Order: sequence, then structure tokens, then C-alpha cells
Amino acid sequence: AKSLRASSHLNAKSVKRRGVFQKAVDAREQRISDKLKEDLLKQKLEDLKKKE
Amino acid sequence: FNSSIGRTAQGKEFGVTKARWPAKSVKFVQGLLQNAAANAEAKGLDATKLYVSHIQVNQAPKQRRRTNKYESSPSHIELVVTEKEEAKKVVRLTSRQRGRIAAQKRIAA
Amino acid sequence: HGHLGFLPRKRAASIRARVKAFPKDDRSKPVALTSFLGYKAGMTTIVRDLDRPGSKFHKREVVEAVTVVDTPPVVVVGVVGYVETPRGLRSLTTVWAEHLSDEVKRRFYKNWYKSKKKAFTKYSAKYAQDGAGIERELARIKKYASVVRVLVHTQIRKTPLAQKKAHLAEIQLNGGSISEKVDWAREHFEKTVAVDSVFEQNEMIDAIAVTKGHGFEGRAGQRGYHSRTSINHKIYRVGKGDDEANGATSFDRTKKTITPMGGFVHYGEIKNDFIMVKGCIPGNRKRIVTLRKSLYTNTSRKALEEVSLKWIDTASKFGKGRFQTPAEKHAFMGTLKKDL
RNA sequence: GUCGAAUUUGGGUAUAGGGGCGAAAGACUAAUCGAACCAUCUAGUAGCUGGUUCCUGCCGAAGUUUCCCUCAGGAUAGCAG
RNA sequence: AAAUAUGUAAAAUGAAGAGCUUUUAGUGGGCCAUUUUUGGUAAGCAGAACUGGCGAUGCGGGAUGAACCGAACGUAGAGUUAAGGUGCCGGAAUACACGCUCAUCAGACACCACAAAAGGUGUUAG
RNA sequence: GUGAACAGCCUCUAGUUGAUAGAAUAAUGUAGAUAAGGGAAGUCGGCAAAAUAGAUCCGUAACUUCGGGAUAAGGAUUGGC
RNA sequence: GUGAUUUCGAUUAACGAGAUUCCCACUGUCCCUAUCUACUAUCUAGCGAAACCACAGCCAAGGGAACGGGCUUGGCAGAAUCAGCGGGGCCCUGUUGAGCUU
RNA sequence: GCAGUCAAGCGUUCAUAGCGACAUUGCUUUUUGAUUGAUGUCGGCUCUUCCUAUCAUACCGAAGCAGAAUUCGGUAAGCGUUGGAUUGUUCACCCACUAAUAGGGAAGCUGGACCGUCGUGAGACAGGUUAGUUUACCCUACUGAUGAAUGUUACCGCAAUAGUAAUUGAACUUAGUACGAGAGGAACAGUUCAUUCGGAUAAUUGGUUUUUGCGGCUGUCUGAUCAGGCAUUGCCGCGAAGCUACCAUCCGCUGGAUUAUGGCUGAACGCCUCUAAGUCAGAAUCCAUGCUAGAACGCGGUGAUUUCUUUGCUCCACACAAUAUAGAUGGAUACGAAUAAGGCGUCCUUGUGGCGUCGCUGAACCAUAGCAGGCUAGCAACGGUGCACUUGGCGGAAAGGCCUUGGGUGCUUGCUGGCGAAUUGCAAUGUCAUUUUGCGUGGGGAUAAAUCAUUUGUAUACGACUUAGAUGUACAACGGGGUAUUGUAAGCAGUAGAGUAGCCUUGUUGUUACGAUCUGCUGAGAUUAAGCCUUUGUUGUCUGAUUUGU
Repeated sequence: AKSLRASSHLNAKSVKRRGVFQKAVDAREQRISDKLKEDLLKQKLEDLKKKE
Repeated sequence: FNSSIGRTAQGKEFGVTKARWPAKSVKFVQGLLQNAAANAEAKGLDATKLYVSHIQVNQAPKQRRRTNKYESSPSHIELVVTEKEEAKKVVRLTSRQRGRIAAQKRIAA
Repeated sequence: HGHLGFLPRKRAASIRARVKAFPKDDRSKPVALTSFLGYKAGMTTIVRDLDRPGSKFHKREVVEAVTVVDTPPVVVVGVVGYVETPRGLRSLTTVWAEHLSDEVKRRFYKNWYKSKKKAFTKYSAKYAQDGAGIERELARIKKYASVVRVLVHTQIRKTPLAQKKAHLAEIQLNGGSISEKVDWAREHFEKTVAVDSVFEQNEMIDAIAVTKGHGFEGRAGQRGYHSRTSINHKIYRVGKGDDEANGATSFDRTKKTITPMGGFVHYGEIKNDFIMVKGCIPGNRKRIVTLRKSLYTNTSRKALEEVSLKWIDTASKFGKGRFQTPAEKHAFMGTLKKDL
């Protein structure tokens, strides 16, 4: 059987990873960043409520 | 005399890991301390300045029983408590050394 | 016998297991935390409606064990810069937030109740007139640091734990330039970061924790209480604390939270955000656990498939629990003697 | 295993070492019975094991011919005085 | 007919102790090597005779050591050397000179020994 | 008292409460137990454990020196009122 | 001297802390372990031995002759300790017969 | 192997004085493809490590290798390499199972000899002597656990080094395709499972019960009921929590450099050549990534650092002591790269440029005169240099140093003068450096912790670990509510109950006493953290001891 370190299956994994998997990763990270910005804005709005 | 005895957190005070609580030894030593304090009182020493200046334990003649040797290890103990109390060297210079000292003195004030 | 890579079988130096590798950074991406802190709060069972082409269980429903990790948002209280040297990474500067809660100030004491609680009182004096010293240290980090990590602490007072001392850790910041990382940290000083701004559902994460201790076992020696890093645990649900119907799915309309009847055993109810992770993770209930992002871009269809949960088991774990809610229990039993 | 006897058991009595006793086992005969224990002759017999007590100076080997039919053992030559 | 290799009898070199007669002690195994010789094995080798080494013997050297190379020993000082060495360990030339070699585990030795009969489009000189 | 019973178990009269103590409860050890599915696949070797077990009624083979084998084997039953 | 008895040297019921091969039943013997109880194991107070003991006590290679803990060359090497465990400590000589010959 | 056959060559040169590499009759032997296992003192299991002379898995080379399957070979030890029978334990061998069931090195229980006798074409004696010494509480190895010292104490880190892990089979699709008269029949890319091994885990299922939690049973005892004691866990059913199981569940990766081999360019050698210089790919290999430990004499970042313990602690200055120095005695004086090449200067049409010049040693360069360096008078120049300050930058690899601004203050040997030195007696280091630790002065600064003891159980043999505790959304003990376990409490009542007896208003629900059991009150009652959850209640507590300083 092909090993975990098998070069052919490693090349196949690399070419697969370069595509749809990485696209999913990038979209996920963008959404996570957007909701992190939303979280910061929410806390800053609570601080603004305190000031007001 | 601490081979294969237990470890205890109460050793940390003295930096050791092996300490015990020998009751019989403590009782004898504190009887001797009480006797020495009474002796100091009779001598008229100031009990607040007293510290244990000497203490010494050595081995007494062994006493046997049988039930193989089966002996005890008796002790002689002595101790002394003492009051704390607050608190020409000629030089042989050579002639050259004396001359150098004199030259220094003349060069200075 | 045994895997020789897990030698020596000695106790972990700390109860909080160390993260020894963060994901490789990509500067073009936005600033994100690589890791999060939580407390293990028991396990339960779910029914998943599986969509996995090729499998014999495609379009069929399976029952899975899951772990629930109680994750109230972490508080950002500091930043540390690292410079690379011919001898490795070296920390150059630590900058702290102006105010720190007693929750984190307890971490710096062995005997809190007896102390004058002077920790960071002289540090707070640096935020006095201009913040010039704080700004100089942040400028030093921006100029020389090649790696930036944020100091965060857990809000352990939000948990059911008897411990009042919060856990403090470094979390690597990935994405953005060094200056953008430092700006993000400075903006988030004394602010909370929520678990859903770090992770999201269907994502594969890694669990780092110290395992269950077993004392001396028969060569003989210490068994358990080792640091372990288990990888590829799928997130089945990122729940919200302020959300009723935490345990309700689209298929199960019963309005109920994630907490089982009678509470988790040896751990209270879940009143915060939580992570439901497929399978088991190292550690036992109440242990502090570190959740890390995947180190590599996973090439599995398992990392891609969406999770559709049908049902979450909220029966009592304190016996052979038969009822999901006390209302159901009452509706089954009927009217008891003390009801009249 | 045997458990009413070819049984178990107390006390008294008999049998003593070139022996006794023994449904006979070189079994047992007062903590080694191919033959008890105690004292004496007896400090019994040496092939042999182990040990063998101060200093310095000077001289200094052999580790082998021969005959006793040969092997132990002995004698004479050789070396050192 | 120069003599490898022993005897007899008479010039060289050396020698202060020699001969005889009485006496006294310890000793009574061998191992290793050279040389010659006779008989042998696939190969080792075996039987003799001689002469050395060791035994009773320290010291320098061969990193180390029963049989290898130097040299035998009162206590010291100075000088010079043996065998062996002189990048560093480590005292002493990373001296001088002419050549050869590049090894995908060179070589720095027992060798006028065994693998050794050869194979090579490595290199040098004939 | 139970019970066939000087068994085992509990009690009355009488006697004793002696054995160095205290604190913890990891592995191991010793003693005593339980266990899904399988059922000797274990081992030189079913070693050890397990299973059986009292009493009443029925029923009982080969072989036999006619006395036995025999509680052969194999079934049913057992409380309280 | 043989050892019941009978029958035809064989055979024999009953019995055996005697020997051997299987069967049912049974099972932690095992697949394959897991758990519970008690005393220990552990620490403390008191009491308190012994075996053994040239000195010591980390490894690798070398040190011709059972051979290395000590020598040579390297690896190394950091107070003081607790526990588990056991890896080490054919020809020659006589007699006698038996073949050949003047 | 025997005899040969000639000889490639050799033999003191010598062909059959003599040798002799490499190559060629006959063998168990008869032809047409008939019938023709050893091992007894070794062997089992477990289990570690190593070799490669590789059985399988990976990658290649060749072969009528069409495809499929196979054969032979090359690199390769990363990873594995069965369950049972067998007419003596064993291996041969059989049944099967598997990808395969390779061969070896190192390597704790266990299933004798001699002496002596009558005799000898010839047996016996059972006479006599002699030996059978390796079956943990110490040292050390290994595996875990503490720990003094580096001012104290606390938190967050780095990473030298050491170890290292994954494995094999199948299925879908590619496909009934390529290939083939047919019979048959692949693979890459894309998917999905399982095997062996490893690390965890306890939601669920199963096992386990001193939870003696609930219930039941026997015998005895407490007068009976109630409630209990004893039977060495009395026995039985269920049983949470905990522990735990291939008897349960989850997880176990990706980059460089290479081997064999296939090549590119290309000499040697005017052809040619994958090799010589150079260079492209390529194995389960190597090193990394990742994972575990973290040097207790490796390192970093950060927090707080004691008030009278009779001014304790700390940073500056002078003022004296003590300390001990792997070894001051003018200066560690900064490009980078190449070496079949460079440095410096200059110029242009600005570069792989033109011209000039340098090396051939640091033998240099800078410093360098003065009581171990005194006190004074001028000249020339406005330079050189030190000290205490100040301006503006720069340096994070271990920056801790480099450069610059301004004023003040000294010196100046760039030049000319004037005084002093003696006596250390003809040499004696003849004392001039810098580490640390104390004591005294005057100049400032800051006002903590840790440990024991108590407490928790995410920990635990002991240590160690982890929580909590001076007035609070504090902690504790009770109580309350949930959540679970068991299985319907005690008491009372009934016209339910095989019947038996007593009465008499001899029945067609006449009557009374006893009566195992049944029914209702009653999913009741009991237990429920000891390592379950929660709490507007009640009551209480909030403290002793020790030590640590640059």
C-alpha cells in the first residue's frame, strides 16, 4: 500500500488542497473575520452607551 | 540518620525533604532546657538574652535484652545556654621600601 | 510495548497543556486568533443526518458521541513580541492593558486572601499622562517583532467551577502585517473575544489538554496526566449562551438548552457559549482545554461536509435517564402525592 | 485416608551398641544411626590445605648428565659458597 | 681453488688469579623464537640438535600487553644520545626537496602473509 | 433453638475483651468473590475453580464369587397457611 | 515356596489418597481482561535485628594466555534524596593358545 | 573428484627437464515422463534489540512481457511476518487463514570414575573407595518522584538535546473500457470502508457493588409488633457514582534531499557517450514538519518587592577595610566578495568600461618626551585631547554600543625659556589593574510576599500537584428544590380470603372468633455526594506559626 509519506499521493493531496478545500478555508476565515469585527463593534457600542 | 524515611512538606522550612517528630527525644531535650533555664535563674542571668551556645549528644553504653542481639542505644546529652553580649603588628620594610615611602611622603603635602 | 514517541511517561509540568505549534501564518488574511480556551463539560449523544456520497450511510442517520466544551469569551489583557534569532524565537517586549480584573490578578498569587494585591499597580501608572512608555513599547514590537502573540485569560467566574483564579495564555495572531497585529491587540485590550469569532461550525479543530491522572500503575510508574494534542475533531455546533433552544434542532422542536436533566455530572449547567465537538478529547470534566485551529489545510471531504443535527440527548447523565425535560417527566408520570 | 478395630491412649514393666527393636523401611534406638552417646589411650596416622613475626650490606643459583629394570623415593656429577 | 661448518696441534688479542684435597646449601619444570635437519598435510605441521629470550628483571619506546624495538638499575647535578617520534592531544620543523594517490566508510600494518586469480573506458611511468 | 446429630450457626450460666497504636487507601502481594459472547480453542498434563450435594416418591444397566454393583444412571417434589 | 476365589500360564466380581485414554456437565484454563471486599504494601509515635562487607561501584572499544569496575582511548560527568524493579554486582613387553619350517 | 585433451601463461631462457587459468568422456543410469525424514538433551512460550543474505508492502530493469497473472534481477530493514492438529517434546509435512506467514546474531519459570575376587575355547561379583558449592532492605542500570544554590517571589515563554508511528487489505468509479479470435481483462486521477498497531475517552451498551442505596430470605436472639444485632461482605434481586471492555466510542500529516533507474548538456577520444566539470526527475529511504520530555550548573520577557524586625531595603558620591584574580602592564586598529583574481585613485559615452597605481606581509598604522610625569613665564595657532553637562540621531543576533550639537572647564611635547628631583645609597614586582564583600558618612527612592498549619480533588505511595480562606453576588454546616436508585413504608380500614369453630331470628350478601394472603389510603416510603446539580432560607466563621533583600 501507499504510505502516508508516499510521494505520488502527496502530490495528489497537494493538487487537491490547492483548490476547493483552500477556497472553503478562505471563505470561512473571511466570515470569521467579519463576525470578529461585528463583535468589536458591539462591545464598542456598549461602551458608547455607557458614555451616553 | 535519615535513610529511607518519609518526605514531608514541613521539611521545607529548613530546606530539607526529610523531617520527623521524635516525641521521646523532644521530651528529654526540653527537660534539659528547663533545668538549664532554672540554673541560669539561680545564677542570676538575664533570661531574655539566653541562647543555646552548646549542645552535644553522644552514645551511652548499650543495654541488651534477648528474645539475636537486641540492644538499646542510650544517650548522654549536655547543653550550655549563654547570654548574648553586644559586640601592634610591626611591619618589616627593606631600605628600598622605606626610601619609596619617604619619596611618596615628600611628593605629597 | 507502547509508542516510544510518548516517552518519558512523566507527569505534565502544568495542568494547562502547552500549544507547541500554531498554524503557519498568511499575512494577506485578516487578523485572527489561532486558538481558544475552554473548560471540558461532559459528553452527550446526537443524531446526525449524514450526507456523505460513497458511504453506505449516505442519506442515512447515525448516532454520535460528542463532547461539550464550555467557552465563555476570553479577555484580552496583553501582547508580546517575538524576534527570531540564531537561537530561536525570543520574547522582546510584553505590553499589558491598563486595567486587569481580579480574576486574572489572582493568577499572580499563591495566597490571594492575605496579600495587599499590589500586582500591576505600578504598571498602571504608565498610563498616566501621555502613555508615552506604552506607545514606545508598542512601537518596539511593531519595529522588531516577527511573531506577535496576544495574552488572554478565561472568565472562570462565568463557569460553575469553584476556582476563582483565571487561566492565562498566549494565543498567536495570524493574518495581517506586524503593525496590523499590534493595532488589533491594542484595540482589543480589556475587550472580550467570543468563540464564534474564532471558530465556526463544521470546522476541524485540535484539542490540547492534560489527560486523566491515574497515579502509580504496574515497568511501573506514573500513568496518565500527560500532555496530549489530538487532531481533526469536527465542530458539530457552536452554541450561544444567551440563546434558548440550544439543544433544539430543525427536526426536534422541543425548546431546550444543551444542559442535560439534572446538570452535567461533576460540572454545572452550560450558561455560556459552547463548542460541540464530535467524538472525545483528552482530559476529564472541568479540565482547562486549548482548542487550536488546524495546522494544515485539510484535504478530507470530512472537513468539508456540513453537519445537520437532528437531535441532541439532554437526558439525565446521573442514572439511566429516560426523559429529555422535566416537563416530559411530569407529563409521563402524572400527578404525584405531593402535587395534591 | 481411616474412623469399633491387625484401633487409639495413660501409668507400670522388659529388651542396650560386636547389640536391641523392627507387618523388614541401611526404619527407629534423647536436635546426621552407611551405626548411639561419654571419658580415656591420644598432642593416634600428612598424601596434603592454610599460616609461619625486625633492618641494612654483600655474594648468588638451578630449573639438568649418569646409574638404582623404571615410575615415588634415593645416590653421584653440574651450577653457588 | 676464496670458506658456510666442526677437531687436533703452535702466532694474534685478552686475562690475576689458577690447580689439587676435604667439605655445605638450594636445585631436579619448561614456554616462545632463530638455524639446520628428517618425515608430512587441502592447509596448518610433527621428530631431533644448536643457540638465544623469559623464569629471579626494574627502566625508555611500540596508545594498550608474557615472549616486539632500545637498554639492564647506589643517591643526585649538568651534558649527549638509543629505540621511537616532532598538526593538536604531547616534549619536538603545519621543515626543506622531488614524485604518486582522491577511496559512496582511502591510507597511515602485522607484508618478501590471507582474502590474491583476476576484473576496471581511473591515473602515471616504461 | 435449628437440625439425623457432641456438625455448622445464634443464645443463657460462667469467663474474656488479650494480640503495639494512629493516619491514609497507588500499583503489587495474599485471602475471598462476580462477569457479556464463546466454552478446553489454554497447558507437558482440565492443574485450580465451577458445577453436584439434605430428605420423600418413582426408577435403575453391564458385570457378579449371587453376597454386590447402587446413592448406579435418570425423573418428579420441598415455603406459608 | 506361592499368595483370595472361580473358570479356561491366562481369566475374575468387590475395593483403592495406584496408573492411562476419552465422554457429559461445568466453567476466567483461555480469546481478554475488568471490577469489588479484607489484611498488607505507604506515612507517623514507640521498640528495633540480620545476611553480607579488600576497596569500590556509569558506559563503549582495546588490553595475545577463563578475564576484566580500576590500565589505554573515547563517550561523559553536578549537591542531597523517595519509590518500583531486577540488568549486573597405535606401537612396544611377558604368559597362553591357535597357522609355517629346516 | 578421478584420469585425461590441447594450451592463456608460466617454469634459472629452455614447448614433451616441468608446471599450469579458462573450456570438452562416465557416475546413482535408465530414455518416449514408469512409482522409486531425521532429531532426546534439547523443545517450548514471552519478550527486547540488531543484521540483510528481502517473504510481503514502495519504486525501478529485462524477458512473446498482448491484457491478466507470473519469472529473473536492482535499490531498499520504514513497516509487518498466524490459529491448530501431528504414533515420544521438536522441526520437516497437513488443514486452512493471511499482504506475507524470510532467514539469522545477541541468546526468568519451564516439559560418573577407580581399586579388588574364583575363573577363562567359560561366567559372574552385586565386594570396596570417591562428588556432586552460583537456590534485593545495600551499590549501580532502568522506570517514575522530590529537591539546596545561584537577591527574593510570581506568571508567561524560548528550544539545545533526546525520543518518535503509523500499517496493510478491500470497495465504488475509471469499466466490462484499454488489450484480446476468443476466453477473459488492468491501472492513474476522483471517492468510501476495513485490518494490525498506537494515543485518548465514558454520551451510549455490557460487566462490576461496602452506596451494605432500596427490597427480599433462612436460623437464632432482643416478651410480641415496630425496629434491629450476629452468621469472618450470612444468602438473594435490582442497583446509581466510580472504574472499565475490539464487550463500548473517537482520533492518528506534509515538505526538502536522495537510492536503484530514466534523462539534459558535454568532454575525455576531431565518432560516440547520463559523467569527468555542470544539471533535471525519481523508493514505504534520510533530514525536516508535526508529536512527547525540557538542560534540575541553557536562555528570554514580565509583575511585586517588607518600618522600625529598635532606620529595616535599594540606587548614587567619598572613606577606609577585608576579598581573590587559569593571569592588564600603550591600542582587540570593523567593508564585502574573488583567488585562473583583487584594493585604491581618476575620467567618461556609467559599465563585466578607460587610464594610473598598489601587494611580494602587522617589519604596519595610530599612539608614544614631562615627580609613574611636579611648579611657573611667554610665542604661534584657534588645531588635538580629557572631564562633568547638553543637542540630534542610529543600533534588538547576545541591541548595552557608535556617531553627532553647543557652551563650560583643564592639559597641550607645535616653538622658546626658568626652577625641583640626589640618600631607594651598584639590582630586588619595588606595589599604579580590576572582581566582590562590609563598615561610616550626604544625595535620593519604594513601602511585599512565600512557606507551614487549615481547606478542594481536575492530583496523589510519601513528597509533589491543584483549589479556597481577613466582611464578600466569601466560605462552611444544616435545610429547601431538582436529578437519580429501589419498588409501594408504618398504621388503620375492609364484609376480599382455602376454611374451621361459636351462636341461633335454620338464611338464599343470618351472625360471631381465628385465619397465609389480597385490596385501598400509596410510584408510596427510604436513600440521593461522600468526586451529582442548584439555592432570595437557618446557624456560624473569617486565624495562628515561620522564613525570605539586589
